[PDB]
Amino acid sequence: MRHRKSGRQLNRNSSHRQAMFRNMAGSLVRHEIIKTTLPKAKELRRVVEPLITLAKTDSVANRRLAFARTRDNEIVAKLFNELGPRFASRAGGYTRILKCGFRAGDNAPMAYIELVDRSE
Amino acid sequence: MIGLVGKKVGMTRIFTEDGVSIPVTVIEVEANRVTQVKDLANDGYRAIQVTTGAKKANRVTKPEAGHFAKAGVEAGRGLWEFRLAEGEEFTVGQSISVELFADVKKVDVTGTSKGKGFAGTVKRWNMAGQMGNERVTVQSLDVVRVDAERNLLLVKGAVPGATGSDLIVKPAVKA
RNA sequence: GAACUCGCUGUGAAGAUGCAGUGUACCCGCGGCAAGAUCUGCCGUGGGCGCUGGAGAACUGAGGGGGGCUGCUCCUAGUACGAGAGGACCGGAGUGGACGCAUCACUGGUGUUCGGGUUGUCAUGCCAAUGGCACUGCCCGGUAGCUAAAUGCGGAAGAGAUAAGUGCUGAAAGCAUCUAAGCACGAAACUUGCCCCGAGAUGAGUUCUCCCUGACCCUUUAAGGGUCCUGAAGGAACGUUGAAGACGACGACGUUGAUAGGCCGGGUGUGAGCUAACCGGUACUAAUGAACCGUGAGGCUUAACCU
RNA sequence: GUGAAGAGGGAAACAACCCAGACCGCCAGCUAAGGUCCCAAAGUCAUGGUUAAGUGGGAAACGCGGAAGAU
RNA sequence: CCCGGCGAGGGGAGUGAAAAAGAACCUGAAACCGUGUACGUACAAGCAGUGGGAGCACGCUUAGGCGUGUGACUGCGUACC
Repeated sequence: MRHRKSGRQLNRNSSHRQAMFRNMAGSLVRHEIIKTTLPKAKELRRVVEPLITLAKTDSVANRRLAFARTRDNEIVAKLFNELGPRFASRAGGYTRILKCGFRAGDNAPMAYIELVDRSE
Repeated sequence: MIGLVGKKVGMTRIFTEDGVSIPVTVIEVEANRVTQVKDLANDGYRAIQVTTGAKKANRVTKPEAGHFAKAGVEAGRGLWEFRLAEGEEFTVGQSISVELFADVKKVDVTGTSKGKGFAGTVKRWNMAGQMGNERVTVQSLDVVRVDAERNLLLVKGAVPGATGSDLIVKPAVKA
């Protein structure tokens, strides 16, 4: 405990936290950029980078797994076609996080997560 | 007489010579260069403080660089003291390995333990404190494999050392 | 009622933090243990300052703490001693138990962050195929780590000093005597012998290394003060973080790079695929440039060295 | 007699033991009880001894023992 | 007129004897909370005061040792009803 542990706890219900991760990843990939707090931003990056890395290989099984973890027809349709070739040369680190101070409402730190290419 | 300082590579149950799986520790033997030797006149006692490993110069600051230059050796993971046998004196610069350790079979081992956070009273006493991460004085151990080619020292049983933690082995006199 | 709210001993309309004696304690905080919870008491951990030029480490180290546990067998040995019978100093070796310290590799448990089976309902235009809810819907295994039901070390030996006791020689007192003269051994009882903390030990310890080597003005005239420049060595707040962590704090990396994330490869798991936490490579991303504190030679007295 | 309704000084503090009844002030001296190795002020004074046991410096009755006590 | 948020509030100018009379509006002490001034305190134990007291800054007889502010320390000192 408190030693050699991967993934911040973010005390919540397991199914609830998985659903929130899926929804946040879908929203970020749809908008290409999101504003999320750093504690959740790091988990978002850690859970989203595997999906984009797997998107490099195009196969029926890969598409089925992507749809299973995403549950959005449009998101799966746009995946494996645009993000793959865009970052074909790059291997890892497909996204970047930049801090944006803190939220005035509840002093909550915020950070922008966006694709490294960010355009084109 | 003279000790060694290294790290715990691992701890597994290896088959004996007869062919029986016996617990054994995997301890690397790094060439510990002699940096400074104390004398009973200048400092009041005689003992040798040595260094193991090799750390990048970025971590080592320039006063420590000058200290090591005085020692005449490159800066490493740190400095470890060792009592002299009150007889022959070594020389600054040379390094030693397991070598003669295969002549006692009573060598002692010192080291730390698992990284364990401040535990609650119920789980530690069944009054809040820390367990582990303390120097260990388990003694009366027996050496198993003394292969110097691999620079690995193996002793009977388990070793008091966390994964990647520093440890020492000394020619004990107790039993 | 106000506190600059320590322990022990003695007195006490009788358990004294406020009385007499005695011992200890740098000042101020955070989390716990509740002996008497505002307070005192005990453990883990921090901020300010001192150790006299600053910083960095490495240690001697007074002092405090952990423990002196235990059954059996073996050549000794049915032998010496002992009338026969009975029956050793041995304490050298191995073999279990209660406990602490240490590690998951063997035994497995856990391992809701890995995989597979599957009931009801909803959803993807529809089948197949997937996802949410029903404790992880309910089950079968399990990566890394933690675990006892697993084993590794263990209660030394030795040394100093010993009480009782046992004594080599021997008078006062032609004897004896552990003592008057010469003058020893000796309990498992004390200390040391192994290790943890430990120079806040204010008696503030020792070793080495790096750096600061300007100027000017005033006063009540000195460890005096002030102004411009300088900002060294070293440290820390940020950025990546950890097998260190409640917060502090400690360690590593920080573009002169594997510190964290991801990718490839290898292995495990599950069942040709996914693979979280296991190992090698990879700068693809995040780790910047910068800024802040920190000096300008270190005060006085005595003695030995070349002047 | 004390306190009640007398302070102050000595006995370790101690209301009950001993000396001793404060008008006030004064940086003077002499004494009561009690002390003169210090803390804490005064002789490490003098004469002849007891005590060699730390009794002194806590212990009866009883025959030097009795003697074990305040963690 | 300016700062401020086109508010509240405040600061300059002026009126006003006076704004240390500004609509919380005569004079405005203490309890309570701050800043600066001068001193002490981070090895020292208890009704926290009492006499002694070197030092630390100032004005004084322009020293001549006087007081103001304090007390490192010393002997003593076991709240009121």
